[PDB]
Amino acid sequence: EMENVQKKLRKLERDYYQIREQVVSAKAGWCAVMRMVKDNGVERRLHRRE
Amino acid sequence: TIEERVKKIIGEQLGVKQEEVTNNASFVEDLGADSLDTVELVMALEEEFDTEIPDEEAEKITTVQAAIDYIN
Amino acid sequence: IQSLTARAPVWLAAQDTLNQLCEQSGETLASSNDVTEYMQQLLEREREAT
Amino acid sequence: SHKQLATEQYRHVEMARELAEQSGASSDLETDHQAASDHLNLVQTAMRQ
Repeated sequence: EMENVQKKLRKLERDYYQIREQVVSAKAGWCAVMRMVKDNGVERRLHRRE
Repeated sequence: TIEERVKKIIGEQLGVKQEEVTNNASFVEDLGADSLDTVELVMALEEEFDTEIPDEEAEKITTVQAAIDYIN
Repeated sequence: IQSLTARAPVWLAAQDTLNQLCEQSGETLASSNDVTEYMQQLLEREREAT
Repeated sequence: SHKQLATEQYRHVEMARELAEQSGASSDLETDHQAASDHLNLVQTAMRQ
C-alpha cells in the first residue's frame, strides 16, 4: 500500500514541477507589464484595487 | 561563472539588473519584493537548479548573498 | 476573517474616493471633524471670491 | 507525505526485522516440537514394553 503512495508521491512531484514552470514563466511577463505601466497608469487608474 | 545563474535569475524575478543587487542588502525590504515576490524568487531558484529547498532553509535567504551561499 | 472579508471592499472603495478627493485639494484630511473644518474654509473662500 | 513515507518505511523495516527473528525462532521451535512429538511416542513405546 505504501509503495503505491510512493508512486503517488512521484506523480504528485511531476505535477508540482508543471505548476512551478507555470509560475516562473508568468512572472517573466509580469515584469515587462509593470515596467511599461509606470507611465502613471498603475498609480490609480489601472490598479482598481476594489 | 555558475553564480551568473543566480545573479541573472534574481534580476529576472525582481525587475532589477544584474549589478543592481548589493550583497549587504535584503530582499524583503531593500529590494521591494514582498512576501509573494520572495516566495516566487526562491521557488524560481529551486526550479533553475532542479533541486529542493524546505521551508526552514528557504526562509534563510532574506539577504542577497545567501542566494549563493546555499548554492555553492 | 469572514467579518473582515465582508467589510473589506466597502472600505477600499471609500478609501479610493477619499484619496482622490483630498489629493484634488491642497490639504490632506484625516478625520470627520477635519473634513467639516475644511468645509468651513471652503465657504469662506466662496464668499470672498464672490 | 514524503518525509512521513520515509519515516514509515524505516518503521516498517524495523517491524519486518523483528518478525524475521520470530520466523527463525518458529523454525527452531518446529525442530524442538518434532523432537518433542518423537519423545512422546518413544515414552508410549517404552510404557508398552
